[PDB]
Amino acid sequence: AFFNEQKEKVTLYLKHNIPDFNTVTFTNEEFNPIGISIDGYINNDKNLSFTAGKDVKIFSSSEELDKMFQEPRKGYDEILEHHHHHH
Repeated sequence: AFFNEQKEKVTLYLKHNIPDFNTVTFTNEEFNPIGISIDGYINNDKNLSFTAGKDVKIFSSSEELDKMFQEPRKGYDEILEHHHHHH
C-alpha cells in the first residue's frame, strides 16, 4: 500500500543517516493539506521525534534528533541507487 511504502522508506532512510538506529514507532498518521503527514520517534525515546510527509523529499526532526544525523539528507531513490550501476 502507499502508506506501507512511506513507512518502509522512512525506516530505511532513518537507519541510513543514523547507524545507531534501533527501532521506529509511528503514532500519528494525519492528513495534511499538502497530502499526508507521519510522525513518530526512535530508540523508544519520545524526545527523539521525527515528522515527514510525501516521500522523503521533506523531513523534519527535533534538535536532539537532528544532531544524531552525521550525513546530509538524501532522497529515498538516491540512497537506493547509491550511484551503483553496471558499466
